[PDB]
Amino acid sequence: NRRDLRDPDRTVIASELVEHSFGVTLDKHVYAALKFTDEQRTLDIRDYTKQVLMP
Amino acid sequence: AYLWHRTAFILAYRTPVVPEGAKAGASFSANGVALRWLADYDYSQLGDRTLLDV
Repeated sequence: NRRDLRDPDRTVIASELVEHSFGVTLDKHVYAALKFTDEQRTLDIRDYTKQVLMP
Repeated sequence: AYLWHRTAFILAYRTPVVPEGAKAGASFSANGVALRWLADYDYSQLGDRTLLDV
């Protein structure tokens, strides 16, 4: 604050120290699910890496 | 009795590929063909299920 010098009203105004805060929350679950019948895994799926995992 | 030339009848066999999501099981043999053996524990029924197929 400020006050004029040599003022008869010698009164002081106190400041305040307030600490704020927020919150980070972990609340979403991102997934990708696949199902393959054993016939598809045996015959149809040629290579598991380049045809299933990469996509 | 049956008298057949070689090319009369055709047989084809394929051993299923055990997927990565199953506990590894041995591969067996029957008359020259290979068979996939696969075990899985059923928690709901408190049992163990085995499958041997081709």
